[PDB]
Amino acid sequence: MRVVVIGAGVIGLSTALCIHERYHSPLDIKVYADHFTPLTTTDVAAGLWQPYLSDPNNPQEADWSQQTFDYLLSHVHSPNAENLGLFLISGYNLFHEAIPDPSWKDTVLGFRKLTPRELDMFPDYGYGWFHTSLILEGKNYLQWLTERLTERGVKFFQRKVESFEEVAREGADVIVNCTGVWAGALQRDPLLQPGRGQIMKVDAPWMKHFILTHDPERGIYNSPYIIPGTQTVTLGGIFQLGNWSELNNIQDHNTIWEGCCRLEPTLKNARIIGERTGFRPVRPQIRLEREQLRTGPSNTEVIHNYGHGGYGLTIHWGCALEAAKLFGRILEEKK
Amino acid sequence: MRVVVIGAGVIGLSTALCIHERYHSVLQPLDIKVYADHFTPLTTTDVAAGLWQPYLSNPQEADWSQQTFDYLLSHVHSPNAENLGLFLISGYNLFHEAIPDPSWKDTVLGFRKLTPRELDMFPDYGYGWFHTSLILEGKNYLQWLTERLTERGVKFFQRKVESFEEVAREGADVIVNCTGVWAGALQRDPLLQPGRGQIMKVDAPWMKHFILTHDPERGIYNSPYIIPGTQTVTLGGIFQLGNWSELNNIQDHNTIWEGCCRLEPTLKNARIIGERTGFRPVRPQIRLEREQLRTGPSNTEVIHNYGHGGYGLTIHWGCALEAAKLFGRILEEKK
Ligand SMILES: Cc1cc2nc3c(=O)[nH]c(=O)nc-3n(C[C@H](O)[C@H](O)[C@H](O)COP(=O)(O)OP(=O)(O)OC[C@H]3O[C@@H](n4cnc5c(N)ncnc54)[C@H](O)[C@@H]3O)c2cc1C
Ligand SMILES: Cc1cc2nc3c(=O)[nH]c(=O)nc-3n(C[C@H](O)[C@H](O)[C@H](O)COP(=O)(O)OP(=O)(O)OC[C@H]3O[C@@H](n4cnc5c(N)ncnc54)[C@H](O)[C@@H]3O)c2cc1C
Ligand code: NA
Repeated sequence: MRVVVIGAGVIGLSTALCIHERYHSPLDIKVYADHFTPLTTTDVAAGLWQPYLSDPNNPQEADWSQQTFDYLLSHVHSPNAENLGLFLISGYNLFHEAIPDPSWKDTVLGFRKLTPRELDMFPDYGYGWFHTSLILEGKNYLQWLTERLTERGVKFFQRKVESFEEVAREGADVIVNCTGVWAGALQRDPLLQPGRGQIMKVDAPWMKHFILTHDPERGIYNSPYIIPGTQTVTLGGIFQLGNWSELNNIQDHNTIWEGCCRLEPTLKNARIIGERTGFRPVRPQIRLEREQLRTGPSNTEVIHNYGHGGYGLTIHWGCALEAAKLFGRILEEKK
Repeated sequence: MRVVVIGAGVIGLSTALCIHERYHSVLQPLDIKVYADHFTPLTTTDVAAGLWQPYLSNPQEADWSQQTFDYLLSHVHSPNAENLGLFLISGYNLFHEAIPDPSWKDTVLGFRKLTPRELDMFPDYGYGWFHTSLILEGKNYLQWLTERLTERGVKFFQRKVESFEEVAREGADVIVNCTGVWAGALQRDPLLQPGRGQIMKVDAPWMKHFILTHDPERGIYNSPYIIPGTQTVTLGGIFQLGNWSELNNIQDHNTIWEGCCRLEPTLKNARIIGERTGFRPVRPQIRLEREQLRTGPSNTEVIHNYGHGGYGLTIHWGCALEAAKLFGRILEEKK
């Protein structure tokens, strides 16, 4: 059974790992990707576990997000959780209005509304939440997934796939399409578009909480947020639909710094370390489904797993579990 | 009006500040001087991680603690918060059995019980709390107070005071005794005793919460605790009555490290940065009262402000205000 996983981001590596630990013994797993850690969108993410506020169009995604939290919760107190870049963090979600509770309110730990004395610390906001969640930094998690894969016999190849057929010609029986925001290059998807994001990494070691603000009229993550990592603090708040510019933007740089300093004036004493741009694979819902390749002399099974938007880290494991369930359905039908 | 404050820890400097801001105008001149054998970072105040949390049990002590928190909380987003060494932090208080709520439950931010899913992360404990408090790092706060004092004309002097009388003979009208655990060298106090504590400073920046454990089998502050500072994380849990050893010892280092690693297994990847020993000024209650000096030819009143145990940072401001009131009493009896 010969399988090719395209994509070395959090989605491709976790799917390759998750499929391997369920369906090996003898599985031939190969990972094709043209960029690896540190040069993926997964490495640009702060890694805060938090799905979108509104309910997902696919209610299964709330299940996938809950399965990812429980899986990461089973790692947090293991002695090597820092090798995963995983740790607990509590923080604030700030609003100008009483947004309804999110679907993940019982998934995170200790979800509650903010008290007036807490809201008095943020004069520009009149409502919000407090809860405890997790951070999973891509740079560490992708490296962890890699050696978990390599020590299992999984081989990696740096190469740009031009088409599913080219891989099908080489004899792949299953193609796992985990190409993120670039899935349209292999199969047109007018529902897939980039959510361009720019972030800033600063040295602010006194920041122990995440702080996320929301103006839903401006769009999700078009409002300042502050997310402490393991080494530095991530400043952000830019979500640009349809923008493919990978270069850092000067107005976006000012927008991040302005907004975050207004939110947390202590950041005026912070040292800027770096600045990065990434593309969220935006889709009305995640494409997680099986598909027959209707092109070429062979019918090759494709498991799609892309379009995770701004919550790929948040949801990757449940999606990997679902893709593994589809792989098994293929393995049974092929007999 | 000559005043000599003995001690440059949090009690002496805050008392000297409170006395000046309250009686500077009505007394021209008000000559305040601070005598101290040692200054930050060589005071007991500098060994403390600086977490605000009073004892778990004199009912004025609850008020002085709450006054301190409200005064510190009003500075959280101020431009000087980094100069003060102040920042917010949430964390866990863990118990082996159910315990009633503390008196200060409404002073901190978002106090609540731990949920079953949270308590599952700490198998050694079946009950606990979660809330948001403050850390005031003495290494910064003592420098901040010193600067506020010097700009108000308060002069500092490095000297070991041998007796109250030596300072009285030099013309001091009021002596504020803020000598902490060493107050007994100036006047025998069989109620004051050293509470020796050894701590560990480690580089574990993924730790965003404090964790305090409570073990009646081991004693108060003799159970592991984890308190993240700005640059390092304090590992502690040592309370030894009557031990005057100022050196770190290996057995106490092991007790802390093993205890904290059992509580938080990720610490096995932390770099130990440093290790300090301090002596809590243990007393059944704070000595905060006036006394006429019955030694030497001079008419000098002593204001005692010592014996704050393991909560001096937590309570320092309320005590400083009360000491300023006692100073006002002395002024009223001089007329
Ligand atoms: C600024 C920003 C902040 C974010 N913060 C968070 C956060 O806090 N929490 C969260 O959960 N999510 C967050 N996200 C979202 C998260 O980054 C993504 O949802 C997630 O990384 C998507 O993973 P992926 O593997 O599908 O995409 P990618 O990580 O981009 O992986 C795509 C992979 O496919 C490969 N590939 C693509 N096309 C081809 C081809 N033709 N041939 C070969 N290889 C190919 C690429 O080389 C790459 O290895 C953030 C995103 C941005 C932009
Ligand atoms: C390990 C540890 C952890 C702690 N953690 C916390 C915590 O998280 N939160 C909290 O609120 N509290 C904490 N504490 C308690 C806190 O450190 C003390 O209660 C507080 O620092 C006492 O303040 P002080 O100014 O009286 O003593 P000090 O800070 O020791 O100041 C005494 C001063 O008097 C001077 N002095 C003494 N004798 C003389 C003399 N004869 N002549 C001249 N100068 C003299 C000294 O040189 C020094 O300047 C902790 C204590 C320890 C040991
Ligand atoms: Na438990």
